[PDB]
Amino acid sequence: YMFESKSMKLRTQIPAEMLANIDLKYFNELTKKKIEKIRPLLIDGTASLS
Amino acid sequence: MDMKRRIHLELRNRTPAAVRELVLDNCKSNDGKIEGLTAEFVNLEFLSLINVGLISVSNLPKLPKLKKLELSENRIFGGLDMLAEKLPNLTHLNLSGNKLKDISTLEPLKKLECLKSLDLFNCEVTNLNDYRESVFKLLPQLTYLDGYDREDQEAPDSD
Amino acid sequence: MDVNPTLLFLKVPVQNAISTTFPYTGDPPYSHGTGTGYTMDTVNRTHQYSE
Amino acid sequence: MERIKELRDLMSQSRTREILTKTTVDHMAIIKKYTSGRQEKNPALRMKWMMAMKYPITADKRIIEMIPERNEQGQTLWSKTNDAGSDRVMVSPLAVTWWNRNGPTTSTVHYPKVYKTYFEKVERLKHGTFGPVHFRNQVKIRRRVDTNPGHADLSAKEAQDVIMEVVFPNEVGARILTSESQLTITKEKKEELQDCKIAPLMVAYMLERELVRKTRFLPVAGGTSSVYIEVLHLTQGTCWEQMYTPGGEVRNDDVDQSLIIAARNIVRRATVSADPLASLLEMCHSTQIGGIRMVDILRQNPTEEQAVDICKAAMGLRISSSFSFGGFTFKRTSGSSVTKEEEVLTGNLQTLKIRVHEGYEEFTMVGQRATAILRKATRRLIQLIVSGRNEQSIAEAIIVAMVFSQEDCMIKAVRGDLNFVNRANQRLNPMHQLLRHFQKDAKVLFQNWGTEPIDNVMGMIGILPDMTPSTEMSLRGVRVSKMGVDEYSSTERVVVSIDRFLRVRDQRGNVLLSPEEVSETQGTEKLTITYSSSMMWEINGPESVLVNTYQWIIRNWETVKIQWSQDPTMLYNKMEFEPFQSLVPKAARGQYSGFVRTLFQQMRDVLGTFDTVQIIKLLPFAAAPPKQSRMQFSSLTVNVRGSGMRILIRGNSPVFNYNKATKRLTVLGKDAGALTELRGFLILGKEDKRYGPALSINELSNLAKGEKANVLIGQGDVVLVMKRKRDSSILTDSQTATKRIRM
Amino acid sequence: ALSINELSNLAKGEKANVLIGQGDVVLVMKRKRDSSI
Repeated sequence: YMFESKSMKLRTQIPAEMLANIDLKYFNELTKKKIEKIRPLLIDGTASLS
Repeated sequence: MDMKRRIHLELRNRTPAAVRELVLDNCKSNDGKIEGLTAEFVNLEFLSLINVGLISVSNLPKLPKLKKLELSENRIFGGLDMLAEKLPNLTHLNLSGNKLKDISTLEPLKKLECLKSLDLFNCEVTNLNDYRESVFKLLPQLTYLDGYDREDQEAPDSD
Repeated sequence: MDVNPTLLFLKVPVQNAISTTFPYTGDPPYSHGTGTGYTMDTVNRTHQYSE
Repeated sequence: MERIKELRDLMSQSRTREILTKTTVDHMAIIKKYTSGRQEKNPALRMKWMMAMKYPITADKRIIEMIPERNEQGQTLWSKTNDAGSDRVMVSPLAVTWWNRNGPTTSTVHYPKVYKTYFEKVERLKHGTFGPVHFRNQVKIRRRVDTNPGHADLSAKEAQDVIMEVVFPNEVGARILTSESQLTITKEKKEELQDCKIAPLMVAYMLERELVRKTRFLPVAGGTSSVYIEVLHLTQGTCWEQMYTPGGEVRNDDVDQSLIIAARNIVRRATVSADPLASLLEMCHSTQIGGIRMVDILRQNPTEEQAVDICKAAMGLRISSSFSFGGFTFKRTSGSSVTKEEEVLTGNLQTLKIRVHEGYEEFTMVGQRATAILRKATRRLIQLIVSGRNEQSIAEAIIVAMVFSQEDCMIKAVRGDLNFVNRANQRLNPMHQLLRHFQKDAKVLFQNWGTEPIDNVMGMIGILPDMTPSTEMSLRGVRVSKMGVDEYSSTERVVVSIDRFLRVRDQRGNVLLSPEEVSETQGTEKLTITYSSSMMWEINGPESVLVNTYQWIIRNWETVKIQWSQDPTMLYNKMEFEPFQSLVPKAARGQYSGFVRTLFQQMRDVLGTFDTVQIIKLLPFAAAPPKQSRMQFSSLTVNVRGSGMRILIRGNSPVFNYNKATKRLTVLGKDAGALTELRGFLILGKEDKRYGPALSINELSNLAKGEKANVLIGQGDVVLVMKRKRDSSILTDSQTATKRIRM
Repeated sequence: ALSINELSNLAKGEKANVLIGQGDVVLVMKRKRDSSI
């Protein structure tokens, strides 16, 4: 993901591997729900898709 | 200075029978109509009602010899049927910047016998497709629409 | 006149002028669906349909 | 009625009568400064003490009738104590809030335009754009920059004449009424501030705050504009830069470049003349840049360019001691020098004569994109420290210093023939020829200069001959400096003697600005330059010729009209139309002229056809040996830069269009002037009872073209006055009486 | 010379030069008499 602070003019990037621990406040509601639902399936940065 | 004043200001102590070109632009309209001119104007052949807040030309005078009328920058939205009877010899009309929004609005001009130019710039009717062709078919006598005749050849000077 | 190309279908059957409805002949200059969001969403959907 | 009683009682006692009778109105401001009291040391403590007690603030004895002594809770808003000695009653600060809450309302439409110089700041910040903060080590040079955007480029003295004419119309002085400089701003402000009740003194202060420029010598680190320096506290810091952009409006610095172009042309055509001084002075007092007389502009602007410098010097004005070379102005801080023209041989064994500057001197080499300090002895570049933006500017400064290093190494390192000519094809200064010879490439010269080690003192990156950084090896005497090099805060204005060949020497004998280092470019000015001599018109090209011809015809419209209606033959052969006839095609000057002449005759025969615009448009074609032909022209050709432009007999065209709904005429885009399709008075003596009681400067509006009336001019004295006949200016007529005797 | 678009503004009997072709200029004179089929 790419986070943009429009009051500080900052553009940072969050790699997918950090989705297993990053606090779920930056994201919007739909992305927050997606991350919450997928977190149990995260192993070694991937996501089981049996 | 509304029309009635400037008319006299432009009368210049010269009788209405001896005016051949009157210029009255930016002055005013009573509410939305021309007021101040009278039928005694008989020698007039160039009247310029530019920028005068004008909602219609209902009460226009009767000018047999008028040939160059221009109502640009006003807000006429129709009622052009009057110009036909009241200006039989008009041959240069300039309806640019007005609020015309349909070819039907230009139907009354079809019955002017001697018409040679019709400037129609910045009018919502000019955004149509086949605009110029439709106008040239509704007003067959026309020979210059917006400045160009039929093949986008500029009208020759000295008109 | 106000040109309305869709009105052409009033005369010619749609399947005859069906090519009219295909916007691009080429890969558009934009990326439609990709990235982490559209992959996590696909994973969640796949698991939801088999929950 | 009360003031006259006050004056009477003041004069009653025979001790203030001396002060009130022997002190001329001139000696009033020096009497106004005999104040009493001790002012107040430590005012903050006094304020903190005053606000503790009640009734701190004094107000005039009017609150009594418009502010109740007690609010709706029983708190004494104001008292009756008459602070010290005065009618001002003491008042508690509760009265201020009572007025602000239960007070007489009003309409404030004159505030956003009287205080334009603040609401401009508000509306400029409200639209500003912000960028990311960059924490790079900031370098802050110490530039002297303008700190008053929209200053209207007036001085500190003509602004007073504007104020006295907008806020105090009945106290205007002789120097204004008996003049012909109305200005444009004084007609806009007079209209805007037509009913303001704010505070005449405050209106004056705000106007003089808005209509003046100031400079501060601030630590700037970019921008340098007039608007970027008010927000300096927000844009730059000791370790941060907050990228920012004011979002208001800018000034167009076009008058200055137009002045530069006019000065260049005038100096060329005056030095190519027999008596340069007369040509220069007459042109300055006669030529006008965009309507304004060039003398006013020269006495108004601070522009510092060579040609303008010579123009000012020839007019006896102080000019900066700094001399400009290669685009950088070199302020001497110490030392002495002598030109001492000597002989040398170039790299190609070519003889050359250059002013060997003998003497050790130190200069600050301030420039647009670089700064430096250069100390050198005779043929000895002792030290040169440089700073700026990017290595291109550093290289430019280094090469400029190297050229003006007096070292013969550059002379012997030349590659080619040092025979350089300018746009005018003239013999330029050999040192200047070297300057342009090396301005492109100096690699071989860098190799000849060599490189020496540096000890890394305090942090000072060295520059290699390849214009690259190096912490150990650097060119000879060239030490690129980090942390910036500060400019200077003074110019040291002085009066410099001018030789007869446009070489501005000085009382010490060192040339500052030679006339040959002025033809940098000959572009097209944005404004219009008008000359009063028919010869000058054919200088800037066909555009200037046409504009000047039409503007001259406009200038003298009444004379042209009377002569055209009475003695057309004399008018049709004047000199001013000979330059214009240079443009008209040779094979059609006659056929055109006749057509105009005949047509002009048609206007004299039948009345009512006298069209001012048509006559002014077609008149210049009349001057010719007219022929006869039945051809009825529709448009008359003109040759402009090899292109055939056309002037329409009946209508408008790019070469000539007189805009209706206004009196302004335009020629090829260039503004011509105003065509009509207080001031100007003359003093005659003191009070003369034969003309009745005195008037006020307002009532003088009701006078004929020659009627005499006595008015109360300025602050006091009454002088008999009369309107003027004939222009009565200080143009060539004054010069003729003075230059004729100079034979 | 006058571009071929500008010569339409010449009056009867007027004569002027026009760029009538590839890097070429010629002198043209407007006919007073106007002929048409």
